[PDB]
Amino acid sequence: PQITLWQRPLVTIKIGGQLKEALLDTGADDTVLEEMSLPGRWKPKMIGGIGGFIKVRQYDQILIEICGHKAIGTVLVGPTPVNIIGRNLLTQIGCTLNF
Amino acid sequence: PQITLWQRPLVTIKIGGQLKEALLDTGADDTVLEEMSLPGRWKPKMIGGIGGFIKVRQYDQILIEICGHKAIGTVLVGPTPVNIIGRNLLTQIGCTLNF
Ligand SMILES: CC(C)CN(C[C@@H](O)[C@H](Cc1ccccc1)NC(=O)O[C@H]1CO[C@H]2OCC[C@H]21)S(=O)(=O)c1ccc(C(N)=O)cc1
Repeated sequence: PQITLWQRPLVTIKIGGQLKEALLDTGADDTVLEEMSLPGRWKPKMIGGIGGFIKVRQYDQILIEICGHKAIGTVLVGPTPVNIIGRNLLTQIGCTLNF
Repeated sequence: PQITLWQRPLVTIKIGGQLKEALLDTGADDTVLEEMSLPGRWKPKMIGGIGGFIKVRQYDQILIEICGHKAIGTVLVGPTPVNIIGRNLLTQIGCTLNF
């Protein structure tokens, strides 16, 4: 799809067998999801954004279907206010910015 | 232009007579720039992101040229780690997401 930006670019994702909504976020390097149950082992990490930092669990090689496009990569899990799909996954689904 | 997302989508902006680089950020509702000198009146606001909230100064009707495309809108100024161009301005320069 082409998506205009008059509203938040929210899409449905399927991850770890669960359905969620997440924001297509070109300002995020990596994908960050609110606390949820995920299969893997994981590694502790810190990520920083606008108002400081949060602690996340880093899960590698996780499958996500983003509007019915499959991608596999790193997902960070933690106390983000919003599920964010970052460039690490956007590149796999062929997402570009056009102006 | 069309912009792929293998690297951060940084563009040059001209604002307040100054040249800066900023991230085209579909995950941001509003535009947030690091501390800089801007002409005019402004109103205190707080905005929240990944790790909490920062206090910003809200400037309305500010002119920005983003890759040589002119837009006028709200610009928030404050301790963001990176200059961010948000959807409030992305819509004016005709920016879309495509996959
Ligand atoms: C500040 C940018 C450069 C990085 N962020 C991505 C942004 O798009 C971030 C995504 C987001 C976070 C919290 C709530 C809602 C949206 N946008 C965001 O901070 O936007 C600000 C300004 O505009 C406002 O609307 C949304 C909340 C407000 S981030 O903090 O969420 C982030 C940081 C690090 C990483 C990482 N290590 O991969 C991933 C994402």
